[PDB]
This record gives sequence, C-alpha cells and structure tokens, in this order.
Amino acid sequence: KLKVIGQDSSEIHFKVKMTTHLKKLKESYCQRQGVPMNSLRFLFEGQRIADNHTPKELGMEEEDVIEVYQEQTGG
Amino acid sequence: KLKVIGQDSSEIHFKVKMTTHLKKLKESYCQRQGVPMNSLRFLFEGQRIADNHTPKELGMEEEDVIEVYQEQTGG
Amino acid sequence: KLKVIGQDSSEIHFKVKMTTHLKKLKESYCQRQGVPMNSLRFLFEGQRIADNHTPKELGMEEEDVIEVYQEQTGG
Amino acid sequence: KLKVIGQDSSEIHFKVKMTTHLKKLKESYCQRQGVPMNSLRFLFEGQRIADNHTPKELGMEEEDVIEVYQEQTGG
Amino acid sequence: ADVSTFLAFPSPEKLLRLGPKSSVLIAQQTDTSDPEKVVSAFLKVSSVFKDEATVRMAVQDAVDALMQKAFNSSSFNSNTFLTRLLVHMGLLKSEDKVKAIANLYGPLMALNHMVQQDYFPKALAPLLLAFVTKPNSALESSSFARHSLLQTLYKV
Amino acid sequence: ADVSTFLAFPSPEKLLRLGPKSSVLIAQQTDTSDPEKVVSAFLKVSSVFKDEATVRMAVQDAVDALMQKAFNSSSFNSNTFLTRLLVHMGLLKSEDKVKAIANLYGPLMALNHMVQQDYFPKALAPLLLAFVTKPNSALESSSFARHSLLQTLYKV
Amino acid sequence: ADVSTFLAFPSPEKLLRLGPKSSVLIAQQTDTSDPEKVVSAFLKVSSVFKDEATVRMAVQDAVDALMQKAFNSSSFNSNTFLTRLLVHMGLLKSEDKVKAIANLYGPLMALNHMVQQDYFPKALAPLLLAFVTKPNSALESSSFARHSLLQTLYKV
Amino acid sequence: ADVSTFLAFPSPEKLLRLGPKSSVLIAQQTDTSDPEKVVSAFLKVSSVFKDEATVRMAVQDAVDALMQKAFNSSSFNSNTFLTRLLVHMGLLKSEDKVKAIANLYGPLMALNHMVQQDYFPKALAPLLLAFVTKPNSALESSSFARHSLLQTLYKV
Amino acid sequence: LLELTEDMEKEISNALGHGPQDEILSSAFKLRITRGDIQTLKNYHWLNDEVINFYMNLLVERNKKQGYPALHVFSTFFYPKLKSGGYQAVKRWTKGVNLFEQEIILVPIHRKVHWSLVVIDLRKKCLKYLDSMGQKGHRICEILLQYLQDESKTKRNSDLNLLEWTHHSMKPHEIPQQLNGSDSGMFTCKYADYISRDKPITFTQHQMPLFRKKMVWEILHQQLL
Amino acid sequence: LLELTEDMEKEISNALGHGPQDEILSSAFKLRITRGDIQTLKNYHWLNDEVINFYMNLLVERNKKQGYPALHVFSTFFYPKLKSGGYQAVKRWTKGVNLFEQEIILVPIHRKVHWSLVVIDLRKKCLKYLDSMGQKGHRICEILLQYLQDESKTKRNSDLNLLEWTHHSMKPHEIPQQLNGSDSGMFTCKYADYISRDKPITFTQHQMPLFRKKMVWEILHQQLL
Amino acid sequence: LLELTEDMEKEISNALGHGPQDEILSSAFKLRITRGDIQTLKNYHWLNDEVINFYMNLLVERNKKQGYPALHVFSTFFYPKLKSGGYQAVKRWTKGVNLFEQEIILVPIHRKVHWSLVVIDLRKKCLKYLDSMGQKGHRICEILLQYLQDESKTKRNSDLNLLEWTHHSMKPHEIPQQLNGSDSGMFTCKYADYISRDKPITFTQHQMPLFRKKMVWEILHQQLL
Amino acid sequence: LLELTEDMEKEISNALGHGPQDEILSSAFKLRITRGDIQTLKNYHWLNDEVINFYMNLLVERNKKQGYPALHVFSTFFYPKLKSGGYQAVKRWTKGVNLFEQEIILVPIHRKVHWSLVVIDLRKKCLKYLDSMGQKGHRICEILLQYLQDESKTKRNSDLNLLEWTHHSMKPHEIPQQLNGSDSGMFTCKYADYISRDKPITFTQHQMPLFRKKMVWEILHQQLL
Repeated sequence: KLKVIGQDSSEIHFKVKMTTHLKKLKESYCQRQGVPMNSLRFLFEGQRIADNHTPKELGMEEEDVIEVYQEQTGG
Repeated sequence: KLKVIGQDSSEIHFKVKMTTHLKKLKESYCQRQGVPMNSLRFLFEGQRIADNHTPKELGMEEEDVIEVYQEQTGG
Repeated sequence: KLKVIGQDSSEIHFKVKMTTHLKKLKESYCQRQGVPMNSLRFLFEGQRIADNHTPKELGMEEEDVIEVYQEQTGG
Repeated sequence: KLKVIGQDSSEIHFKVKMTTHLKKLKESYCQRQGVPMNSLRFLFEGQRIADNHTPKELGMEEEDVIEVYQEQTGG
Repeated sequence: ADVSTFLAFPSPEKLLRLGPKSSVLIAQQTDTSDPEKVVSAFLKVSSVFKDEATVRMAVQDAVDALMQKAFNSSSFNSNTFLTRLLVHMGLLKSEDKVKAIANLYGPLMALNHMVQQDYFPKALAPLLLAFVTKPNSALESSSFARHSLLQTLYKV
Repeated sequence: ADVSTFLAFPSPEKLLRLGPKSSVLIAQQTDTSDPEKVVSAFLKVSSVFKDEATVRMAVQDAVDALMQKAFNSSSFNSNTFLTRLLVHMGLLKSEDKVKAIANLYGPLMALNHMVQQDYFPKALAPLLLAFVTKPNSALESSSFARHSLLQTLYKV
Repeated sequence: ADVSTFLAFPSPEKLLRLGPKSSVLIAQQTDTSDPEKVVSAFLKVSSVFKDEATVRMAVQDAVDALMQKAFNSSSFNSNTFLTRLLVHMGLLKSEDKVKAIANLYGPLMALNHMVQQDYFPKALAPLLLAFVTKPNSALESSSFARHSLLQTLYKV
Repeated sequence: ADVSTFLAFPSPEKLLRLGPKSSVLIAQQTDTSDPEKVVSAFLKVSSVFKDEATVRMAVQDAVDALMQKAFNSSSFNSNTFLTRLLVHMGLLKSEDKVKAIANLYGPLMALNHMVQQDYFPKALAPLLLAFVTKPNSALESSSFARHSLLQTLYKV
Repeated sequence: LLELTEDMEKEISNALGHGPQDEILSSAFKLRITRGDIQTLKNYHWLNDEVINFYMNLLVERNKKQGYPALHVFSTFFYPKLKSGGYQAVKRWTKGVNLFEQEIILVPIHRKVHWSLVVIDLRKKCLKYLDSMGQKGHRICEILLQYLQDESKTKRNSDLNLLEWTHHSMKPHEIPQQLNGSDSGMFTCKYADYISRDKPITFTQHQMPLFRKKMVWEILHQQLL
Repeated sequence: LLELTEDMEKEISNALGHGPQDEILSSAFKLRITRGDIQTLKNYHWLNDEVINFYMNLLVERNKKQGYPALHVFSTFFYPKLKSGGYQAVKRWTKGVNLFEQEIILVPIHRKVHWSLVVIDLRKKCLKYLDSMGQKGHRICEILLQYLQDESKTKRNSDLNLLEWTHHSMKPHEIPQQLNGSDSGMFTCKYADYISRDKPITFTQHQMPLFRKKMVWEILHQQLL
Repeated sequence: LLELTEDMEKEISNALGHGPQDEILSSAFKLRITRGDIQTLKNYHWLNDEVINFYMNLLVERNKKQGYPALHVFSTFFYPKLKSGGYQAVKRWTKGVNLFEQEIILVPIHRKVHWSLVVIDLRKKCLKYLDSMGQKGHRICEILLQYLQDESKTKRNSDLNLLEWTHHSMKPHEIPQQLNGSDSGMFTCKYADYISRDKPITFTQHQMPLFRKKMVWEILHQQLL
Repeated sequence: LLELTEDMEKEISNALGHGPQDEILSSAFKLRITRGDIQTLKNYHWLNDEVINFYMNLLVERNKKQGYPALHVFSTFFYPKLKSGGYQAVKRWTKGVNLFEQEIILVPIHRKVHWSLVVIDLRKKCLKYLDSMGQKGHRICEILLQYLQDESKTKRNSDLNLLEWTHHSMKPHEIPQQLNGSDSGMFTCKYADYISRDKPITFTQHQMPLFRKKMVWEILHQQLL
C-alpha cells in the first residue's frame, strides 16, 4: 500500500510488497500520464529513488508518500 | 495591525485603524511591487475589497489576512 | 525642343530655350513620375547635368536626348 | 554553324548539320549554364522549337539565331 | 505488453525493436473513442523522430496506422483532436499575445528612443545588439512550426 | 507625493497632471544606486505610452531625465540594467527555446506528413489552415519587439 | 504651385513650409477619380515621416485630408487603392514565394546535412553562423511591415 | 556521359538510374579547383530532393561525396563556396533590406493611422486583413531557410 | 432572434474606443469594471477576470429578477486557492450562506491560458465540467466535490454520501466548441447564461462576435439581454 | 451552370498529385506541358508561362471549332522582346500571316510578377488593356500600337492612320478584380476565354479556384469546356 | 592554466554526439546521467536538473577527497518544495545529519527559467545569494533562513538567535555576470566550485564554453578537475 | 598607420547624424552629395551610386595631385548602358579624350545588388575583374574589351589586335573577400584607391568600418587620406 502525489495534488494510490524493484512501479505510474518518465523523477523523503533501488534497500513505510517532480531547466 | 499575503508567501505586515478607506492601504502596498495595482486585486475572506470600502463597513479583525491575487486571462 | 528617354523607353518630348536652368526642367519631368527626383539623375551624353548647369554651359543640340537613370545600390 | 543568344547577350556560337534532332543541341547548351533547361525554352524566329523538332522540319538558315528565354511566372 | 512498455517512455530503438508489426500494433492498442488518448499516442510515437530513415519511416507508417484506424470511426471528433494537438504544440494558446504585445508598445517605444539619444553610452549599443543576437533571443520555436505547417498546407 | 502616487499606478493623464516639472521630478525621485529601481521606474513611465504626442513626448523627455541622471553615476551597472530590462520585455529568457524546438521536430515531422496522406479528410486541411491563421497563432509578440530593436540598432 | 513643388520631391521641411494650410492644400490638389493618383499622393506625403511630432502630425493630419476627400466620392475604388498600396509596400506580390520556398527545400535539406557531417571543417560552422547573423541576412523588411499592420488590425 | 546528362537537367529518377555508383560518380566528375563548379554541382544534386528516402539518402550520400572530395584539396576556398551558396539561396544579398525598411517606415506609419481613423470604411479593415492573410503575403521564403539553418547550427 | 440598436451600438464604441484606461464604466458586486477591463471584450482579445467575475454575477441577479433556480456563483480566484489550500484555507469563504440551500452552483475555472466552467447542479445531485476547447477535466470535479463533502461534514457535521453524487466531462460532440484561440472566455459565460436557465446550448461560433458586444452592453447597463 | 465529374476530378489529382516533375501530360502547338508546368495551377500557386502559352492557344482552336472571330494569339515572350527590340527585332516573328486579316488579337503580358492582357480588337479598330490588379497600362498600348503601324507600313508599305485607332485601360469597376496575390494568372486567361467569345466578363473570385481545376483538365484533353 | 586532452576531447563528443538519448553515461548519488541529460551541456543549451544535482554532488566529494570545508549540498527540488511546504513538509528531508554540524551549505535555486545559487556559509553565520543575471533575491534568503531556525528549534529544541545571522545579495559589480540567455546554469555550478573552496570568483564569460566541456568530462569520470 | 581626429570625428556625425536628407554636404565633378547620399556610408548600409561616382572621382584628382598613372574613371551608369547599347549607343560618351592615351582605367560595376570593379590597366595591355564576393565575371571583360576594340577601330580607324590583350578574374585567395552582405561597396572603391596607386591589396575586413568613416570625411573635404 502506497501513494505517489505529484507536483500538484493527484493522489494515485498504489500497492506492492517491499522487496522487488521500484522500476516496475515507475513505468506503472508513467503509464497513465501526459508526458513520459524522464520528464519526471521519483523522490522519497528527499533521496531520489533510483531504478536499481528497492523498497527493501529503502526502508519505506507502507502507506507512505513517494513524491514526483518534473524536470527543471534554466539558462 | 494587519497582513497582506500575496500569491506566493510575501508577508508584508501592516497596521491602521478601522474607519478610514482601504484605498490608502491599496496604493501603499502596490507601492513596493514590480507590477502596479490594476494587475492585482484585494480580497478579504473572499469578498473583493472595493476602494469605497472601509474596514468599518467590512468588520475586519485586527491581525487578519487580506490576500491579494494577480489578474487572470484566458482565451 | 528635346526628349528625355528613361531607363526603359518612355519618350516624354520636351522643349525650352538654351539659356535658363535645367533645374526647372528637372522638377518638371519628375512631376509626372511614380518615384521622386533624387531616385533619378539626369545624364547628357554621359556627363551628369547638375542643377547649377544650363543648356548654355552645356552646348546641347535641340532635338537631343537627355537620358535618365535610377539610383543604384550594392552591398 | 549557328548561334544561341540568350536573354542578355551571351553569344555561344554553335554548329551542326540540318537533319538530326535539336534535343541534342538543347542538353548541349543547358550544359554550361547556371540553371537547367526547363528554366529555359528555345525559340526560333518566334515558334518554340520542340524536342521532336528537327532543323530539317524547321527550315533554319545556317548562321541563324536561336534565341532563348527564361521561365515567367505571375500572380 | 511490448507496446505499453514503449509508450511509457519511447525510444528510437524501442520502436524499432517491435519490427514491422509495431505499426498496427500501436494503432490497435490505442482506443480512438476519445480524441485525447489518440493525440496522447500521436505524440509519444512522433516524439521519437530523428533524422534517420529507419526511425523516420517507422514513425510515419506508424502514425498512418493510428490515424487511419482513427479517422474510420464515428466516435471520433477530428476537430478536437486537431485542436488539442495544436495546443500541445503550443501553436495555439500559450500566451495572451494580444496583451503581450500591448505591453511592449511602451517599453519598446522607450527603449528604442533611449538607444538613439546622445547620452546613450556608445559602448552599450554593441552590447545590446550582441545581446538580442544570441540564440535564446533569436531562435523562434512555434513561430517556426507554424510556418512549416503552412507551407505544406499551401501544397508547396 | 505626486510622483509616488503616479508610480503606484501610472496613467497617461496621471503623468500629464504633473506639468513640465514631472520630467526631472520622477528622475530625481528615483535612486540609481541599484539598476533595478531604475528599470522598475523606466517601465512604469513608458507603460503609459499611447499614440498621442502629448503622452509620447512626455514619456520620452521623462525617460531621458531618468536615464541621464542614471548613466551619470558610478553606482550604476548599465549592463545589468540593460540585461534586466530585456528579461522583463521577455526579449531574453522566457523559454528554453533550444528544447522547445527540439520537441516540435517530431510532432512537426508527423503532423505535416499526416495532412499529406490520402486518408486525411479533405474537410480538415481548411480547418487546420484557418486555425493557425487566427491572431493568437499568428501574432508574434517579442519576436517582433526584437526586430524593431534591431532596426534602430542598425541605425536605419 | 507650392504643393506641386513639394510633391515633385518631398521633404520634412518642404511640408512644414506650407503651414497649417498644407493639409487640405495637398488633399484638394489631388484628383481622386482614379485610385492611383491618390496612392501616388498617399505615398509622397508619408515618404516624409520621421520621428518628430512636427513631421509626424503634419503627415497624419495631411493624410486624413486626402483620405476623407478620397473616401467621400463614388469615383473611388477603395479596393484597388488599398490593393495598389500593398503592392507598392511590397506587402503583396514581390516574389513567387510558393516557388521560392519550393526551391530551397532541396539546398536547404542538403546544406543542413552538410554542416552536420564530420567532414565539415569545424572552423566553418562559426563562419556560416556569423554569416546569417549579419543584418542583411537578419533584417526582415515587409515580413515586418505586415506584422505591424496586423497588430493594429487586431485592434491591440 | 550519364552524369553529364543528369546534370544538364536533374530528376529524382535521373539520379536513381545511376545506382550506388552515382554517388562518387558525380563527385569525381566535378572539378573542385574553383568553388563555383562545386556549388553549381551542390545545387543541381540537391535540387532533386523530395520527401522519399530513396531520393533523400541518394542526394545526401551524393553530396557527401562531392563535399569530401571538395574539402580535401588546397585549391578550394571554402569561404567563397559557402558565401556563393548563401547568395544563391538568397540568404545573402537579394535586397537592400536597410533601405527597404527605411522606406516603409513612412507609408507604414501612415497606413496604420489611416485604418484607425473613424473615416475608414468599416467594410475595409476586413478586406485589408484578409488581404495580408493570403499565402503570398504570409509565406516567408528565405526568412525561413535562415531559421532552419540556425537551429542546426545551434546543434538542436 | 435579436438585432442591434444603432444608437446603443455607438454607445459601446465609447466604452471600447479610445479614452482613459481607468475611467470606470460600471460598478456593482464590489467589482469596478474599467476601460482596460471591459476592453478585453474586443474582437479576438482574451477576457480578463473582472469581465467575468461580473457577468457571472449579473447571471445571479438575472436569475432572481426573472425567477430562475437558486444560483450560487463562485469567484475566478476560488478554485485556484482551493486547488492548493484545501478546505481549511477556504472555510471562511462561504460566509452568510448554506451552499446546499442552492439549486445550481456556477464555478468559473482558470487553467493558465484557459477558461473552463464547472456547473454543480445541486438539485440533480451532480456536477458537469464544460470546456469549449475539448480539454478534459476529471481531477477538477473530483477535487471540487471534495470541497462540498467537507463544506458539509465540517460546516454542519452532517456528512455526505458520495454515491448519490456524480460528475462528468461534457464531450466535444455534445456542447459547442470554439474555432480559435481567443474566445474561450465567452464560451464559459454563455455556458452559464444557458445552463443557468436550464436551457440547451444551441449557440455556436458564427455568433460569438456579437455575444461579445451585447456583453459589454449587458455590463454597461447591468441589464442582461 | 456546370458541375464536376467525380471520375475526372480524381484524374486531375494524378496530374497535380505526386509523381515525376517532367512526365509530359499533354502536347501540342509545340509546347510540352509537364507535371512541373501543369502543377502551377494548384491553389494559390503562380501560373508559369507554358500553362498560358497553351491555354491561350486552345482558345484559338476553340474559336475555329465553334466558329468565333478570327483569333490571333501572341506568345508571352513576345511583348518583352518587343518592349526592347523595336519592330526590326520582331519582323520575322509574324511569319505566314497577315495580322490585319484577323478580327481579334490576344496579347499576354508579363510585368515582372504580374499577368496582364491586352486585347487588340482589330475589327472595332482599337485595343483594350485588361488588368486584374487595378494597375494601369497606357505606355503598354501606346507601344504595342506602334508595333502594328510598322507591322503594316513596313510589311505592306501601306501606312496606318492612328486617328482611326484607339486604346484604353479597363477600369477596376468595369472588369472583375482579384482579391489575393496569386490568381492574376487565371484572370488573364479567362479574360480571353470571354473577350474572345465577345462575351461580357461576369465572373469573379468565389469561382476562380474551380476555373483552375477545369483549366488543368481543359489542358489535359485539350478540350475547352 | 589548463589545456585540453586531444583524446579525451573526442571522448566527449561520444557523450554529446549522436546516439541513444537514454544510454546512461555515468551513475552515482542515485542519479543516472543519460545522453539526453548530459546533452544539456552543449553550446547554448540550458542545463537540466540532473546535470546539476550531480555536479553539485561531485563538489561534495571533491571536498572530502581534497579536504575542504564540511559541505552540505541540497537538491534542486528542495527550495521549491520548501517555498510552498514550510518546514513541516520538509522535516524528514534532513535525514541522518545535523545541518549545523557543517561549515558550508550549497543550495541550488530554480526561478522558472533561471538558475540561482544560495551559499549558506554556516561558519561565518550568514548566507549569500549569488545570481549571474543581476536579478535580486531578498525574500529567498529571508525564507531559507526561516528553514534553519526551524530546522533547529524543532529538530533540536534549541532555538536560533537571528541577530547573529545575516544574508545578502551579491551585487553585479562583485561577481561575474553572464552575457547571454543560456549559460546561467554553469554560472551557478562554478559559483559553487569556487565558493566551496573559499576561492574568489575570478572567472568570466570568454571561458564558460570550455567550462561546459570539462564539465561533461568531469561528470563522465566523476573526477573534478 | 593612422588614427582618428577627435574633432573631425564629431564632424562626421554631423554629416551622418540627424538633419535634412537633402542638405548638400559637398559638391564637385557635377555630383551633389547630399545627406541621404553620404548616409549610405553608415555601418552596414549599402553604398548608393553617388557615394561612388564621387570617391571614384577623387581618386582621379588624387592621382594628378600626387602624380600617379594617367587615370580614366568611368561612371556607374556606364557598363549597364553598354551591356545593352553596344558601342553606337556609347560613342559620344568618350568626349574630349583619347582613352588609349591613359595608363589605367577604372570601371565600376553594378550587377543588381552588387558592386564589382574592373581595372583596365592600359599599360600592361590587359584588364582585371576584381570582385569581393567571390562571384566570377568573364563575360563582363569579354564585353568591355569589345568596347575598346570599337572605341578604337571606330574612333580612330586604327583597329586593335586582341592577341596583345588579356583579361582575367582575380581569384578569392588573391584579393581580400568580404564577410557580410553590406560592405561590397567599399571593397570596390578601396580596390581602386590601391590598384590605382599600383599598390598591393593588403587590407581586410576588420578595418572596413573605419574605411567607411574616413570615406565620408574624405568626401566632405574632397581630400583623399
């Protein structure tokens, strides 16, 4: 059981068991969106959840929030 | 004693006695800003504080918040 | 009696007595044209007929041709 | 013996025997030019010398002039 | 399951590793009842384009699949699709141009004047000029798309 | 107290009701230690412009006051001023043009192709065309300012 | 005889040395039976414009004279006038744009490609770029007039 | 004798009916001592381009042949080539833009004013607008080439 | 149908023509519509926020002076605030009124360059999202609803069953769409002028220009015609 | 009026559609109309010189196969040459024919980006300059006339009295004008398709597009309809 | 000074040249820098957020492998979140570390199209806002400070006297400014590469291009040079 | 080298600055150089025909007041006329002078938007075509030569052997080329200021701007420096 609040409000409640990759949870989310993944990046309490990362190496708490932010560019 | 939080955070703490115009409190605020008044509009708990309006006809509570919003346009 | 063939063909037959200015014969021609004088310049057998110039200082032959050319620009 | 004066002056003196195609005389000319054939068209005394045409069906006089003109467009 | 993966985050090779079947594969795996999922798709597919026939053609043929399947169905509002596509390309909306211009008039009337006054430090003009000559102030984005689109519309 | 009032929210008449003294009045009541208050001013003053000599000239002469007083002082960074002015006019920054273009390439390559296919409903081209012909998709804002500015820079 | 002289070859001062009477003076001395003499006039008068109210206003008020007298008369084809004016401003005609573009497509497709190949001498790109950055390759003439005209047409 | 024929008057198929050998065939049959014959060639080859890989690639690969053979030789002025190419594409020269603009200023200042006066027949604005909306007054040729060229120059 | 009043047509051009950009041309509801403001009604211009917070208010009065459903209008600066400020930051907003007392609630909507309109028909117990650009809006309703639920179970302790509640986006083939990138402002007001009167959207593009004019008039006089 | 042939409409798109830009699509009069050429008839494109030297020739044949006035057509590359080459440089041009034998003479005209048409009605003893852009042309007639006078007093020693001769520009309010900067090509041919048949110019803009299509067809088959 | 490695120069063009736009070219800190990402370093392009969240991290390591002040780096997606989420919504952010233990804290800054940099020198007890565009930023520091005060009096109950604390914007005449509208990305990193090493900003524009290249290299190898 | 006169620099800006566009600023050779005219010397502007028919004349005088080769200058409106009017239409042009008496002949050249220069060095018995744009010009010389041959065998019955005569285009690697699309005007005058003095073209682009100024000065005073 989880959540993935975006840069807005959109609460897309999720669920999975703490062991296997989050990469699967990545594609999953970026599935029902208007702009791909590499336009987004997943952060959990700050640290940026890599793909090789696992809820098992993260120590995430069920019913936790995995915020997502959109690319930034400046010049 | 008052406040005028804008569409952002900027807390410009104010103060005046409940009787005289707010129009004076308008020009006052729009003084130290990057874009004039008519680009902004003053709302108090929702209702839009006209110029002819007075804290005396408003029933405002000292140490209250008079939010301000920027013009909107769509097409 | 004269002529003023332009950069094309247009034969605008003229006439005047050899003594007085040609400046009067200038404005005259540039009168019935689509672009002013300073867009044109008057040449007679080659030499460029100035304003201070006179048919009397030119030694022009009645029933002669005073060609006219349009400005040039390059870069 | 011939000539092919273009829309300018360029006298490219030619030569061939009155019998065989002029199409060969076409490509030939359009060879040493800055813009292809279909940008040009060959006229002889007015009538437009087709490819299927031959100096033998034209009754051309040696040391004659076969003028050439460039496409025109208006709107 | 190979289409969905590609769609998640497209890639030139991601499309190419679907062989000749990817064309109608994507097209059929995309519901055209609503003009949005269609655009949503039209975009992910072309978002892959790159000068290289392999990719070019793939995308084209691909798009054709989706668009034919698309047009051939009542449940399709080809006006909104079209519409909605122009807005994503920022060829439509994007800014209250009318107003945006209306604001510049002044600063523009001023700024020019200024440069022309004798008190304007000669060492400045060059900077100013050199400043609006840089690519971020020269390169036009949609004002470009738009022209290209017109050219084709006018057939040549 | 008449300058400050005008500045709060400018007006053609607001400036005109300051007579001939408004010129240096505004200029002197504006600290040029920092290039921002200056721009901040340069903008409010010109924001008033309207085709009508009365207003035109006022603003000009006005601006000249502020700008001379401005240039004549070490405490002034005429680079940042300049800079900072271009950004407000959106002649600088505003969008990652480089990227913005880079995205269109695809959808653009596609969208054109599409229109050209036989399956494209003839009744659509006209709509599309008529669509990018409307003023909100035709009128260019800064891409216009910029040209005007150049013309003067090139002296004619 | 003072109007005709001015018309021959206009001048800012040439118009100003006709006082307040020059306005309707020119307007009445110009036959509006044929839309050409009118344009012919409209042009000589405005050909004088220069940023300086004196001249500005003169011309305006002047033009207004000619144009009112003009519109108020059956013998006037305000379509051709209009037309004929756009062609002189080269806002119309001037080039077979359709074709002009059609030719570039190729050389353009090529030239870009070229620059992108590894065999393209790195020392060249900069030259090329610097080359199309110069004012004779940057400054747009009518493609500018046209925009200005639109802005007003759209009222703001 | 197959190269010369094609060059006389190019054709998509004319190039394609030279097989894979046409690439270096044309390139070698073109003397690069003088930058002109080269451009002269660069142009005839690309003048064939059309959206269709067959032709696209042919031309590219073709051009690459000519351009490598070209660059690799002292007898080559890659400045003039470049130069001379821009002039043919009318990206350079073509018009005294500086002057062209300088003339419009007046008629432009006038024409706008006019449209805005009350005496301007309401039935006209629409015509005028509709007039500069037509493709021969909207479609920009070189002012387009130029942008495309820049985009690539700026690498993206 | 209707036709224009030659004398009142020229009276509009005095409101839209040249002159001061601050010369107030109408007052009411605590909104002062100035030249600059009312100017946004010109052909192809984009309606600002006052030209709307107003017309949207004349709609309430016209529905109390011609007797139509209880109509509760919300301000343009409402949804945004709510979108980020939950209910807590909107509590004191509904002052002096029970929202559920009303029949219909009109909620204007500002997505950056766009004007949308959510109609919350309290009677039939559901809300409709009407957009003249085709653009969809599910998360919008979903959120707004969540305002009610709390505007209730917090401002009257009586909860709200979400089952009896519904919301849905009005498809492009249902309601009229716009054919440009300027008029979406009107499309939102006129969506209310009708939806409010329980009348069917039968209007379209080749009429909007006009709608614009009458609208400036309608606002001058404050008389909805 | 007329209506289009569904099958022959699609036959046009094969002449105007994609394909080779040299694939000759019609021959005659010694002019080969290729794809590139006939392509110039597309919407908004500018007619080249062959799409004209041809249609202008079908007009002659249609006026000898439907029996209309003796019609003598001149080539686009005629006036220009004459404009600079006097008569001497145009002598051998009128080969195998007495010009004054004819009733009407059609003369196309190329001003750089423009298509004009001079109609020299030999019968009524005068010529008319028809321009669809409003532009006037007095020096044009004045010059052309001067071709005749010499095409006579030099090619038959019999002079020509200029008094019995007249010329004049057809005002914009008389004939139809164009409303764009592309169609002046057609306006010149159709000016002949009628003026040739002594028929009044009753056509206009909201029809030209069509005129364009039939024209490509007309040229395919070489059958003027 | 420095000069480029002919072989490692060409190794850069393999990272910036054509190829896949996802082919990861470096990993670390939980950030995967792909082609697309590292591509943002090209001439005139705008640096994205990873090209920064990374270089800004190599700066920490280079200051622990060459021994410089305790350096605490914050992420690009930090300030924004804080700007709207107070401290409460940032609490769990500083996990596994006492911020005040550090000497210097680097905070990148994203104003929509701009890259700014706030340097919070914990030692001297004050923070500096460095902007390469001239733009000022008082409310930025004022806010950030307010993060500390609570990052303390809430994460250690020990308050914070604001008197001993200061902040100020670095004027345009102090630090180097940029002369275009693309390079502000670098100007922010290099502001750290130095400010971090307590070294004076002596660099300028006619060098940045280079800085860009080395930067892609620096990130390839993860070796700061 | 040379350096500018602070007081005479400001005297130039009075000739190039604002003011009347007809206020003659210099007279001589029957050419009146007005503001408009001399204005064409501004940065990036295109030199007109008088700024040249003049400087090209000061070159003659400077070569008779500093004693250089007999120099015969021809007008800008010369070649064109000749290009189309053979010799017959140019006969009376060379009035009061034997061309072959001269050593060097300077011939300016106008291709529509371009300024070229043909140098006919009568001494060495050949002519050189110098173009600062790379563009070649063989048919130009070939034609000009044909003017001489007749300017002789017709204006002195003494023919001309073409064998002893030569002409050739000066390659881009020989003479300096321009790096923009505005300065070709100067490149043609300065090609004469040197070629006239038998001096080698050693000048280039990063100097032309200046050349422009002195040139306006040079023309003010009519003193070539």
